[PDB]
Amino acid sequence: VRPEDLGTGLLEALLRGDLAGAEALFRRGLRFWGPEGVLEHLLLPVLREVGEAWHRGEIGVAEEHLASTFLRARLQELLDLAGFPPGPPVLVTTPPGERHEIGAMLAAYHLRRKGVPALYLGPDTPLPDLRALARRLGAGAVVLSAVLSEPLRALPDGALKDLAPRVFLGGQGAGPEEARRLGAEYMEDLKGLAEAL
Amino acid sequence: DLGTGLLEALLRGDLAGAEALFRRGLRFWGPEGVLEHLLLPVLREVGEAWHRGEIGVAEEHLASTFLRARLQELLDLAGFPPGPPVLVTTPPGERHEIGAMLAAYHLRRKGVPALYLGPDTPLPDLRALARRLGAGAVVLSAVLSEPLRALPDGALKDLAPRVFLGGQGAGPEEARRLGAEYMEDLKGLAEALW
Amino acid sequence: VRPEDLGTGLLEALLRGDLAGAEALFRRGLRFWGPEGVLEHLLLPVLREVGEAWHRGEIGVAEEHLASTFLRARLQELLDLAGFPPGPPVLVTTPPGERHEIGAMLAAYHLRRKGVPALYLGPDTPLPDLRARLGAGAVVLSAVLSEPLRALPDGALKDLAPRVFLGGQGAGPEEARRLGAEYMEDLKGLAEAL
Amino acid sequence: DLGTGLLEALLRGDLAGAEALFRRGLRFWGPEGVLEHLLLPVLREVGEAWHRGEIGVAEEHLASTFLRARLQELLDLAGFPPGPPVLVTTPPGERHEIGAMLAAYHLRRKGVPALYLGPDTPLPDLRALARRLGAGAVVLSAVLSEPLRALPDGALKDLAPRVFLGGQGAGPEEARRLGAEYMEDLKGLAEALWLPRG
Ligand code: B12
Ligand code: B12
Ligand code: B12
Ligand code: B12
Ligand SMILES: C[C@H]1O[C@@H](n2cnc3c(N)ncnc32)[C@H](O)[C@@H]1O
Ligand SMILES: C[C@H]1O[C@@H](n2cnc3c(N)ncnc32)[C@H](O)[C@@H]1O
Ligand SMILES: C[C@H]1O[C@@H](n2cnc3c(N)ncnc32)[C@H](O)[C@@H]1O
Ligand SMILES: C[C@H]1O[C@@H](n2cnc3c(N)ncnc32)[C@H](O)[C@@H]1O
Ligand SMILES: [Br-]
Ligand SMILES: [Br-]
Ligand SMILES: [Br-]
Repeated sequence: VRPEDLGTGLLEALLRGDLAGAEALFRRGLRFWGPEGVLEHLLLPVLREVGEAWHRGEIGVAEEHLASTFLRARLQELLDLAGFPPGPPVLVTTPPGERHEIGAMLAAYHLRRKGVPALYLGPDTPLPDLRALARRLGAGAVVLSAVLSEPLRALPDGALKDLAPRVFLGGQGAGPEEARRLGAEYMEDLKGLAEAL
Repeated sequence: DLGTGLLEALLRGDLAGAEALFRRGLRFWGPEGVLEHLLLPVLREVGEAWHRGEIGVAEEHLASTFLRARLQELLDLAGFPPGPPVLVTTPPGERHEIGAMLAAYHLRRKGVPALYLGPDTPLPDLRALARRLGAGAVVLSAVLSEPLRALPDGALKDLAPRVFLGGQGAGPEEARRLGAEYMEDLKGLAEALW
Repeated sequence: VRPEDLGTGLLEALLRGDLAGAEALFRRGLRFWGPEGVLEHLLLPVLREVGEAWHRGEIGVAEEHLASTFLRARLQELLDLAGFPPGPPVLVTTPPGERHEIGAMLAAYHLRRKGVPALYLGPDTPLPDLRARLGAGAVVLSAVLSEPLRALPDGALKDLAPRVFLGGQGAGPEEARRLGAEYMEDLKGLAEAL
Repeated sequence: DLGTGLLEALLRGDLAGAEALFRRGLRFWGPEGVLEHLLLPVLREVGEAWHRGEIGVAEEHLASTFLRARLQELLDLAGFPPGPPVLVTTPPGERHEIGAMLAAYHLRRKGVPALYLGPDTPLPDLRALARRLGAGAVVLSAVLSEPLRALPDGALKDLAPRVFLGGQGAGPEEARRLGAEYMEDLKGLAEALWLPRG
């Protein structure tokens, strides 16, 4: 399989329920593109296409679920293989009501690859609870991934302002004006996140 | 006590310590054993501690997310046998997924190709995937009762030739109403296939 | 294959030239023991046994080569998957004359897993040329044989970088003292010491 | 010119930058292309720069170790097919291993189960392993000439049913003396093996 066909190959393996084949195709991508590269060039395009195919009525919700669950497992595997250094953690989650978690996982992964102790909480964390954990662990930052815009629109002005000494917001659902309204620093690029600390 | 030590390591954000304690459990008890003796008691205690106001939601999230990662690793270690799959998920509105993962694990350990979908699958979509994969069975984990109560009579009937329902949120009467076979314990689930 | 049989399984796979089987068994070990664990419980015992079988005349050099080369590849894979943080590097190598490199790779791996920017140079680096300017906060050396250390004059390791660590089967506290390095018994204690 | 950028990143100890430049090369040139356009020219230049005293041994080590790791990844990506293996190594006393790895890589790309042993294998031990595994061939990379000169006439002839020799340290006359089939080009290796000796 040529690299430019890995995405279709992987989606086709998943849609036939061939998890073993899908795992082999993902590892090929990992070896060809490298860790960050396989996420950019294989995991993300496949998930985007799964969303588009669902939207057009070509696949159902259970096919997306199968694929997303598989790809989340592949990223979790990579995350655990990255280093987890000592020192004040960075808490990584999604806003209340945001159930798309893979962006947050990606952010945690990019941070850990640069030696940052990113604690991935899972998605959908109430802000008082997030603030309390950050305070208790002496967390240097909180990072939020917003895939949809609506969970941010549901938050009052300044809702993110005091969660931790630094609060970063990114993802397709976020922009600079909404970050400003909510009292977070907007970050477009996962690359720029490690630098900013 | 490994369970208390694991929860304490998680609550300090000591992922390295937590992973070391989990691996000790795994080496001592083995795969099935670590679930029964460590993973499940910790999750139960996390729930109880949250309910009593002793821990917050972010602490439960960290612990649950960690343990889900460990169980996913055990799912991959059990392997995914060949042949017509058994689809495993949770009812629409059920966001507790670890029960479903557990069921998939126990089935895989008995050589059954349990394909874990993730949680919260609309029934028409689940039916369609079962049909497209020629799935011999569907298995649902219900942790809460409310998602089952929201479903129409007979809604689980014929998702596949065999449809199994278990978890704390399920009981025999609700399974009957919904057209599923009720399974009390994971032990009975593997048997009901083999 | 059960965890207790992974070591003999892996060695058997390697000795029959079954690299695909060997890779699968190594990954099983990785998933069961975790990254540091698979190195301690699978890579190291297999390599020890390879050495013992060679020394007793039971296997030839080509068989050891095959196994060592494979296991070095597996560790390099894990090393590249670990984070490589910014900041002043720690250079990792072996003394002049020391061609056993896997200990050094292990040291670099343990450091990277704790967020230390361990630059693995490969083995067998002339003490002068190791004067790599890059602002290295430390140098770490793995000694497998004792003879390459014995060949060095007193204090030969003293000022390679602000801190100089020495460990491995070929090193002890007295030899580290004579050469002017800090002795480290455990890979675990290496990251802490920084 | 990716080559100069890669070498400069490595000499700064910027592993992340070096890996990013290597991956760009992979995406532009593909697997065989990145070897020809990036890995090989960089190693050659590292050798020349050391020989002239421009870089030290630690710098060469850093670069060689990095590129060996990248090639090992490509070996695994090419896959290891089933069937009688081809053993790939270097002569006794030859510690340069990357040529052997290249040969294994080109064989695997053509579906040949090239089992890379690592470098520096005693001949009787190599012969014994080839015989025990029913290997169809042995392939040797000679970077230096001196390890070949040390060998007696015909030393390579019966290591396996077919024995191939190449690398900068080998030439046709030395291959003839040693009883190996000489190969210049890595691309021609799978072809040569698939056809009879003659
Ligand atoms: C899988 C998935 C789901 C799964 C998620 C499973 C899980 N995570 O456990 C589930 C089933 C939960 C789901 C639910 C729904 N989803 Co959905 N789904 C997706 C899908 C297919 C992939 C999601 C994914 O992981 N993408 C990868 C994402 C993270 O990458 P990315 O967004 O391109 O982000 C890049 C950058 O943003 C950056 N980044 C991300 N986070 C951060 C953070 C920081 C700090 C930084 C610096 C950078 C950064 O990283 C990426 C690298 O380029 C997408 C398709 C898509 N185009 O995204 C939809 C999609 C997001 N979903 C969509 C919809 C409509 C829904 C539902 C409303 C459907 C419904 N009716 O129930 C619900 C909403 C639930 C909720 N409240 O959140 C729409 C949203 C469209 C919109 N915004 O209007 C999409 C786009 C599909 C579509 N084409 O219509 N979904
Ligand atoms: C982790 C967790 C969450 C996480 C789950 C994350 C995830 N991705 O899975 C999140 C944050 C999403 C969550 C959300 C909520 N949850 Co919650 N949470 C839990 C917790 C702590 C663990 C869940 C778990 O994994 N259990 C798996 C194991 C531990 O459950 P078990 O009882 O041992 O299951 C056994 C059997 O049922 C069997 N089994 C399970 N499934 C199946 C299937 C078959 C076929 C068979 C044969 C057997 C079988 O296997 C197990 C061992 O035998 C529990 C505590 C608990 N006691 O379960 C609550 C708990 C289930 N949650 C609870 C509540 C109230 C909530 C929320 C309403 C909170 C809120 N206000 O938002 C929401 C509802 C979300 C939803 N719509 O589903 C309550 C429910 C009480 C009730 N029924 O009224 C609990 C019990 C906590 C408590 N003590 O109060 N939760
Ligand atoms: C593979 C191997 C080789 C390979 C190495 C390939 C490569 N690395 O590129 C090659 C073929 C080159 C080789 C050559 C030789 N080797 Co050799 N070989 C081995 C073997 C089988 C495995 C080595 C290995 O990688 N071990 C795995 C590592 C991870 O284990 P460890 O190194 O015990 O490390 C542990 C600790 O020391 C610690 N650690 C290691 N480094 C550091 C550093 C720090 C800072 C810290 C804190 C901890 C630490 O971490 C590890 C986890 O516990 C061993 C057998 C054995 N018992 O070690 C011999 C062995 C070491 N070799 C041996 C010999 C004799 C030779 C040769 C002399 C043989 C020859 N005549 O050619 C040469 C010498 C070459 C030279 N160095 O000059 C003997 C040495 C006996 C002795 N005590 O004197 C051994 C023990 C075999 C035996 N006889 O049983 N060898
Ligand atoms: C890195 C390196 C080392 C490393 C090896 C690391 C490892 N592999 O584990 C180490 C540190 C061991 C090393 C040490 C030494 N080496 Co050195 N180094 C190199 C270097 C830069 C790369 C070697 C390499 O990877 N070659 C692969 C590629 C780059 O070579 P190539 O010419 O493109 O090869 C092509 C063909 O030959 C073909 N090919 C190769 N094998 C085969 C096999 C078959 C069957 C086929 C068909 C084709 C084929 O494929 C390639 C592309 O087409 C070369 C420089 C060079 N080769 O130009 C030297 C070089 C070979 N080393 C040299 C020297 C001087 C030494 C030392 C003697 C230094 C010393 N005093 O210690 C030692 C000797 C070690 C030994 N006993 O072998 C000199 C050799 C001079 C000479 N006498 O001929 C070189 C040429 C450097 C130089 N320019 O001065 N070296
Ligand atoms: C964005 C993703 O959300 C999933 N999706 C759409 N509707 C639902 C629902 N009711 N329940 C669960 N998941 C849903 C689809 O599979 C889509 O691809
Ligand atoms: C059952 C689990 O649900 C979690 N939980 C309770 N309330 C919420 C909420 N609003 N958002 C997310 N998770 C919540 C708690 O952590 C509890 O432990
Ligand atoms: C410690 C390891 O060194 C290897 N070893 C022993 N003698 C040689 C030699 N002449 N050439 C290469 N490797 C050798 C053996 O395979 C042993 O296992
Ligand atoms: C061919 C390569 O061999 C390396 N080289 C030269 N001398 C030594 C030595 N004493 N020890 C290790 N490597 C050495 C140089 O770095 C050169 O680039
Ligand atoms: Br996961
Ligand atoms: Br390697
Ligand atoms: Br390839």
